[PDB]
Amino acid sequence: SQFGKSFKGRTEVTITEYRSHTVRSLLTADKSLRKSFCFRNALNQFLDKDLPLLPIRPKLESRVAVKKSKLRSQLSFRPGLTQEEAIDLYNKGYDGDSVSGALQDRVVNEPVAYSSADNDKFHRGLAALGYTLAKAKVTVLSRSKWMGYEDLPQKPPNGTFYCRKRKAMLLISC
Amino acid sequence: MWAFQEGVCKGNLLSGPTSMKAPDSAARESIDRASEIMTGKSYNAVHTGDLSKLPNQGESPLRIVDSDLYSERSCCWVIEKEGRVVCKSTTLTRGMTSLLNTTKCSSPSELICKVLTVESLSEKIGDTSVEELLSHGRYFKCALRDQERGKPKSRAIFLSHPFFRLLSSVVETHARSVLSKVSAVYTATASAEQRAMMAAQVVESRKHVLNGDCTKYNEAIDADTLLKVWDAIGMGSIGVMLAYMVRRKCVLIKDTLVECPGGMLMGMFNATATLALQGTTDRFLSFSDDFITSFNSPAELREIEDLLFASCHNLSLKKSYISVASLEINSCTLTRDGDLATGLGCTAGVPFRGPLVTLKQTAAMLSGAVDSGVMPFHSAERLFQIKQQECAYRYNNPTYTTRNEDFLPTCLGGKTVISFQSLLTWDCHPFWYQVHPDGPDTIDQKVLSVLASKTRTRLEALSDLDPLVPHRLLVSESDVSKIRAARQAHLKSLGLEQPTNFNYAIYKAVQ
Amino acid sequence: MDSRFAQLTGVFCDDFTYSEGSRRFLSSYSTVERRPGVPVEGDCYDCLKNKWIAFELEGQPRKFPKATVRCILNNDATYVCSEQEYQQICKVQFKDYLEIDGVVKVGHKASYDAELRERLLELPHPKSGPKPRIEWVAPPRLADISKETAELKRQYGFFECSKFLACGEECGLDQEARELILNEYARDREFEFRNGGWIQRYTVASHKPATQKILPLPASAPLARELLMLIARSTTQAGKVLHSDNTSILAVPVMRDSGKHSKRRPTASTHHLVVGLSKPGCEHDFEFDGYRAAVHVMHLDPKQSANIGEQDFVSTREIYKLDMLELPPISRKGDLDRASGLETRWDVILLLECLDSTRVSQAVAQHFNRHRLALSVCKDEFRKGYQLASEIRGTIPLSSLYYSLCAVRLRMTVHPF
RNA sequence: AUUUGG
RNA sequence: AAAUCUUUC
Ligand SMILES: [Zn+2]
Repeated sequence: SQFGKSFKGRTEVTITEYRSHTVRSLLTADKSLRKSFCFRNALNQFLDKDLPLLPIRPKLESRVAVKKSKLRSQLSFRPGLTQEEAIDLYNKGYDGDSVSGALQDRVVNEPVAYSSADNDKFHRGLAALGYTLAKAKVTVLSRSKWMGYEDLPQKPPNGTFYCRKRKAMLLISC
Repeated sequence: MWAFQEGVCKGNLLSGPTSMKAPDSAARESIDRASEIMTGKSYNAVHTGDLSKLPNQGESPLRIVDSDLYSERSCCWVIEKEGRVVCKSTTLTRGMTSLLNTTKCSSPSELICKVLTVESLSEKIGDTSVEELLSHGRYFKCALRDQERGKPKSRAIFLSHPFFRLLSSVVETHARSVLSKVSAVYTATASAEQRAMMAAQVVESRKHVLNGDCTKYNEAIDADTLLKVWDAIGMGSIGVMLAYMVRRKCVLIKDTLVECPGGMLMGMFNATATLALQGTTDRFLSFSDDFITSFNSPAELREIEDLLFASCHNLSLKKSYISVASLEINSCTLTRDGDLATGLGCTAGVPFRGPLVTLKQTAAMLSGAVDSGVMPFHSAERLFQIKQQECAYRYNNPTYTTRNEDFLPTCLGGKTVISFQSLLTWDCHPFWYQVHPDGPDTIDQKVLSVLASKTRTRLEALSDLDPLVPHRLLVSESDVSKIRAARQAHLKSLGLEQPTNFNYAIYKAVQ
Repeated sequence: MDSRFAQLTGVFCDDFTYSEGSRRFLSSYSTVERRPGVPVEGDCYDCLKNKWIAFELEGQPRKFPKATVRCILNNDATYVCSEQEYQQICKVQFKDYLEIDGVVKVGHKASYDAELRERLLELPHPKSGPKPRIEWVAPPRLADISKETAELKRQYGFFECSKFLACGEECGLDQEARELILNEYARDREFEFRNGGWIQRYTVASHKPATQKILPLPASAPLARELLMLIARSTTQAGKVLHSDNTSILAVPVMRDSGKHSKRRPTASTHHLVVGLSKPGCEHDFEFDGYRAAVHVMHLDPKQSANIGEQDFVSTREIYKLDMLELPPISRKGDLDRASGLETRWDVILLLECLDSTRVSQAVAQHFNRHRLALSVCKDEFRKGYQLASEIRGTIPLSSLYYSLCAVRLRMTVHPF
């Protein structure tokens, strides 16, 4: 019962505290990777099992003429995943930590000295070349049928029910 | 070679200095300088400016972020064996957990509320009291700080008690909020380049610029100044307790405790120290000990010096200079108009730290350089090819790879040298996606993380959690076991091993 | 059961239904909806799950049975609950932010505030201090840099040979001869031999710094990359000769000679002595079976060796060359010489910057960058920014500083700015 | 930390 | 012995 020794005197701790416990070496990174052929084994595993499952994504094709200009701060607003998507990704077996990290809206300020006629937003590194980036609050609780819950009617007043059309638990507010 | 650059170059192409020297000498020198400033013979530590134009956020709810209360960085934990104080170095996570165990509290918020709610300093909050917490929080340990370019003599940082860390984190969060309210330059998400552009806009109306730095910054920001700023922004008893602990601080050097009543110890209240000068006057753009201001006549320069002296921001005569054609702040140099000064500037080299990590970091560095006008794209292409060749020379032995198929980097037994443009525009074999700066973590990074996490009797893992569960949720041993069992059962139901990695870029691209 | 949560719990469950129309959550603060004849165990009762829900502020637990479900309202407009459904319900319903009494404000004043304030008052306070007098003058001229270089040169002098800096050039011996020379040099110094590896044993240390002098520059450094790779390999493979394409070194652990029960295996913090071969013709010459070579040593820390081993010489040279001016030829002592000087010596300087773990050249470069952008500087103080001899100690860092200053002087002489 | 980098 | 309170299993 390490929980009784790590957090002696407390029967409950926050998830942040618990993870901090779960989650420096003078050896260089090269020697660490060489040790026990850990990097070689990881490369073999990646090439044999992990690599074939990687989804091939399309390449960038959009381009516009650009000219050197005064330094400016390009703002890229990368939106965060919505509840429906986050839940679908976690239920599909994706790493929950990565999904939670991506759940938050992100804003990136990058210095670029390059402008287009239409003032477009450029991809990372590809600014010189000109590769452009271009009621009831029905809530999806989960993608499963929780046991002993009401079936979704035609007019769900304010409760939480289960939808057959979409295999999920839907919460209707006001 | 840095001396013969046509443009501006700071010589950052090599890594920072390293040293195994003990921090005792540096800590002793810092304490001696603090004492000398305290006796008021070398520099000024008495704040005289008026901090009236600072909003009083006394009614703001007390906000605590738990992310910074736990970390692998060192910290000082104090024990009282038989009436004597023993200071031990331990990870900040372990120190905070021990603090919470000593005063039974579910989370730091409960500890803060209990500390602020007692009606006496001697009342018990578990196996301790507010008086004991204050007594223990004034003990610091000395550690060395190296790998800082331009600092051949490594500096001394100081590790504090978890209670001091908690109060400091609260006060610093609030001070940063006030700073952001003051001016738009202190927005949390602001790059050094954005700050430099803002400064160039601000100081465009005058002739001369005063690129300046403050000397003995930590040793000159007294506890009185911190308390004055905190009272100005309405910190209540938290600020008083923090100032009391700072005034009575002791540092354990070797095996002796040395009193350091003068000045703060290391950069901890950077927001408060900045806010001192910022609320004194709206004439500087300062980030701790780095400020920029402009003047038109010698009288304005004398007024600027008077303001700096009154704000306890002693000017550094060694590295403060006046310029008319250039501006510099946060190590970023611009022209008066706002353009980035031609030259390498702050570009830093990528040391060899893995067959694929090196390529990814080099790609990120070259992308940053090319997005600005640091170098043209063809130069970046040539540099990337050269780096790939060097990585091939360094990492192409059987101890790293046993493959010979194509589509692999030449450093992993393959015979392909991906062009920088092809890599950047996702025009490569999927194996190269990791090498992209925005791509998934490389194999080497995962291997290093696993090695660190596998180096005992540990608790059950609590990774791969549902995105909807907050990290502030209280969980017991049974709760953790149930969560792990449910997640493993669901993953098995999918006929799946450890969960598949998720990458935002790939997911958005294929959506 | 606190009255401050009556409004909070009232809005928590507006019209939620559980069976067909009946309210799912019954408020414990309302007589009409409260269940009569049963004890109250929470702010609300959930009929669907047959549970009790209680609301508590951040870090302010309430006196309720453990079975009661607690929903924590954090101070940053976020809510936490073990039951995901209740958390979602509170998040959706509490969109209208209504402040609840008892929230701990940052300005909260404790009962001991006055006592701590008096204690702070009784404690020592600082004195005013003197107001500095600042005179702004022009930046240092070529004469000042020349004066600094001459002062360094006359204070420390020069070595007869380049020592380990000469290891960047071929020693003129094949692999077998190099290995033989290294092994026989190790044997001649009475190094301990154990498990086929060499160890240097020490008993007493004269606690004073070693002799410091400026190393003259070899002609070139063709094997800089090879030398750095060898040093990187030696961080762990110590005690046996390590071979490269055109050079070899021997990193022997330096271990205390406690006695019969002495350290046998190197630990994390054990230092290394790196021995390298160069062309003969200096004091450190060694001969064996007709093979002659200059054997030069370097005592390196673990962190020093690690830092030196990770540097990328070729990429750094190319990046510097991207936007560089015409480098002039220089002599053995870093002096402008267009008659017999060599431009390859600059490469050597770069190698020195890689071998110096204190990276004093970085500080010199930062100060020179300040110098080139400066219209006026503080009198008699900015000039005292190139005087870094006190901040470093050793032959390698001293030579690095001296040649950084020489490079600054050469830039001022050849390409005035 | 040598097992295992030309 | 050396980049010397470091080379401290
Ligand atoms: Zn010699």
